[PDB]
Amino acid sequence: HHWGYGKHNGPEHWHKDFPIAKGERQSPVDIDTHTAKYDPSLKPLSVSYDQATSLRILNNGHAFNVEFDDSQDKAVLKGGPLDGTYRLIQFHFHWGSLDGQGSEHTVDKKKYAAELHLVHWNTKYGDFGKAVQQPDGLAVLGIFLKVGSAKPGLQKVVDVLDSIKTKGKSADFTNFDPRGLLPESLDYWTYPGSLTTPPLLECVTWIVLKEPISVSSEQVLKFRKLNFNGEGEPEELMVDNWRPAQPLKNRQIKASFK
Ligand SMILES: NS(=O)(=O)c1ccc(NC(=S)Nc2ccc(F)cc2)cc1
Ligand SMILES: [Zn+2]
Repeated sequence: HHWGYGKHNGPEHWHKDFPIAKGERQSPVDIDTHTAKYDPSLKPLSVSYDQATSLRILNNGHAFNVEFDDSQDKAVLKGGPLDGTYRLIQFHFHWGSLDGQGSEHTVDKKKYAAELHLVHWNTKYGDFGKAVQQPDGLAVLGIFLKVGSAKPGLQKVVDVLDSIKTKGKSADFTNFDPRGLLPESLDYWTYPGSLTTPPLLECVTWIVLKEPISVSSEQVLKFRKLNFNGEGEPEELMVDNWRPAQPLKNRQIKASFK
């Protein structure tokens, strides 16, 4: 697999190796805020990150992932649309070459500068690899980023990026608290979807927060200094690593709020 985000290997090409790219529950999607309906059946959302144990940060050639110890129930997501318990495994971002693009989900066609994805797997399936084969295997918490004031809780991530510039580089990243990446409100939209990168598996319950977080121009500029390429290869800046909105088809987006 040589997929990426370029003209020659980007989202318009993915279907050839991954035919589910044209499936019935692909992500991301545009969230039409007028058509999303308030759902009183949604239980309260519970984000329990007090015991989260970060381990490492990795440039995987597509984004960077902050990885967690998921060998026990240390950082979990429950409630909302979810049945049972979902364990945090990693977070990553998608972002643009400029501040007017970068998010995967859109809100009434508005694109944000970036989007954070906190990835969790359903513990009833035992491991991540088994969970991704199930329709209710993952829950991804999506948070929009807009450019304005700096996000203090992001700065530790920004400051380590110089050490993982190129594909395959990693750095120890212990003691990072993901609580510092959340907005105040947990109001959200939810719908059934997919991974937004190959293999595009239709295993995700998406939970997209309504309230963006603010980050500074300086913070996002540092994301844009990363490289898709490996060390000693021609430089290709890691920007515009987002998939565009996909057809909603036979899905409804539910709102947790009135
Ligand atoms: N952008 S996203 O939808 O949140 C997203 C979240 C997670 C992943 N894949 C990961 S962590 N590894 C993986 C490896 C082998 C598989 F067969 C399936 C997934 C991709 C996209
Ligand atoms: Zn993602």
